[PDB]
Amino acid sequence: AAQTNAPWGLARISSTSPGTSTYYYDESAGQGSCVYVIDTGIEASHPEFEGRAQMVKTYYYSSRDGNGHGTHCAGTVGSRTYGVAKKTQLFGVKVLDDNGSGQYSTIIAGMDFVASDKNNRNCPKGVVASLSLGGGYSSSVNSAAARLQSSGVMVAVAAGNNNADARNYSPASEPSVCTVGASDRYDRRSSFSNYGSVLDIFGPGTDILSTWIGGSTRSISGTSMATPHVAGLAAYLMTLGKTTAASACRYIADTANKGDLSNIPFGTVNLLAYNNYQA
Repeated sequence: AAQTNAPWGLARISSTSPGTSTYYYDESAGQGSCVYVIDTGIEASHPEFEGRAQMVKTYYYSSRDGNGHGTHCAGTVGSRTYGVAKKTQLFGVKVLDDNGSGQYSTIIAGMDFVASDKNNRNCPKGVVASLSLGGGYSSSVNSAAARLQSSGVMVAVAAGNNNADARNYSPASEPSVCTVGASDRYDRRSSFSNYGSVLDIFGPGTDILSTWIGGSTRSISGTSMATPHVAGLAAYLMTLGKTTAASACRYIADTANKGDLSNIPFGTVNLLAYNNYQA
């Protein structure tokens, strides 16, 4: 399948070269997979989600996304126009308030929630969790991410936006999950992207168009935007049967575009997520 005039990041993930604008992907499109977006919520009524999104959990007075961040990330995972995996099922877990903040204890509870809640959902092709969040190093936060991964969920986490080594941030620094840095449309490391040995992969993160609250759209930047590209890619590849939740991060690294990014510090992987789809 070909989506013309796609957002640059979608075109990038199906291309061996920057500078194109059509996204190419297998029409299975993540059908039968599920992606949990653990964030500020999801505006599930947005036409871009086509009934495939729903809120399953909140720790606050509403499950609605009063911020936009979670809706944007969910759109990059699975919206019809802005998403990588256009037929996946999206489940929202609101661990962040409408200012985008959340206590680590709440975030940990949300991760353990997903590890159990997947047993209440139909995801025959597999389960992914996208975590566009983080703060300073916490062994308890890392352990929660490790448990979620161990339970059979492909966990993708943001590297962070400090232009610093991600070893000092959580859940970015957890070795067993997939830690995602950000790149721009010219294949440069995004100016804010964290780096370091704990990164597994880069995805598009600068000037990413996606869904927003109020039935709208906007372009924003962050490792928060790169992470759902990788989460959606994992769901898409799992639906194709090419990999599993336990092996998807490694498979994405195996099949990535290699050595194509600029300003990658010595010791950080130079790997850009790529779907290897041959139309």
